[PDB]
Amino acid sequence: AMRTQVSREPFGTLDDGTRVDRWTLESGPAGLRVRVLTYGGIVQTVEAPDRDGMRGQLALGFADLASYAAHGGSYFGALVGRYANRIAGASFVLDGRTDALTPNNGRHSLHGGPGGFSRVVWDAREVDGGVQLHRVSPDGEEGFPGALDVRVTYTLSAGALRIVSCATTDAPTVVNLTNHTYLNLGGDGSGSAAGHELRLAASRYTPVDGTGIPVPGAPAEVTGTRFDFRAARAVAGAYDHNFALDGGVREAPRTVAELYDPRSGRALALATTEPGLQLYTADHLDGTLTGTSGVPYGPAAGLALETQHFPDSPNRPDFPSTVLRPGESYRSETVYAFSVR
Repeated sequence: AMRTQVSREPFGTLDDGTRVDRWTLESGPAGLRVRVLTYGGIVQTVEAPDRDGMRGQLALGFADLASYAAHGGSYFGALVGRYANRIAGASFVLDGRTDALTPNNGRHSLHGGPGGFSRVVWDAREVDGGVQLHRVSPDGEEGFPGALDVRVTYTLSAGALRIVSCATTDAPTVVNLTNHTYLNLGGDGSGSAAGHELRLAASRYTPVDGTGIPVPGAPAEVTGTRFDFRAARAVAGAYDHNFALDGGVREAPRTVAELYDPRSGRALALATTEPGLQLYTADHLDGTLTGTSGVPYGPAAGLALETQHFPDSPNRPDFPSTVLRPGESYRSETVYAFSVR
């Protein structure tokens, strides 16, 4: 392995004039190049070699800041918070108190609200092997109680990108942070990713109603259903579903997903501490947005594998708790390890 090179350059200004920087993490031709924006903690690009050793850009994204500012609805590459995915009715109860959120997804709250973590600028500083983003989300931001002191550290070692998210709070709150990177292992401009083979270490999933809220009941078995990825197989269909990862919440990350493109030979092993994984096949994409490789993105142009706690957890005490209290430390860790076959 070669030493990770870290550099920072201006990436432009938001409409309100806020400056945004782009951090580049580079581990050489046999490794990766990853670029991260201080805006929304966005992973703008991920480049990795194919089986012939040729570097290619894999993440769905845009070449320019203006596109991210204007089209945040896809959450391309985004650090998502304070609460990733949906809270039913844009409301929940915590310690006897009802919290009202902005209904930005029909009746529901999605991905932390209109001004969620993916649409604010983070402070950044260099650390060994990468960049650490830091921002305090004040008490009441998007309706969530408590000032949440958040640090998200992106580091690169050879072919593996590691993202560690840490937080503390000054009052009880809920927290569920993830990264919403979509990948096409054949390249973001290569067309559909539905031919990718996916294996998930998940024997159960979270069935939902038409608006993405989990129906009453324990996670359902995947056996006999279209959600069975226990053996590697083409993604093939449309998904926007949470899987209950075997083993639940873990103190150290373990491989929970393996994604593979037979054409290029690029492989991803995704490891996480999280109990859940949202698989989303980008079906909202309609060929109108031109991505970084200069090709308009159609449905399934990339796949998002978002490690997370389960949808609607603040309204579901049967799900692994997303509550954080003063004196406690929130920690989540996900590793994207690239290789070839």
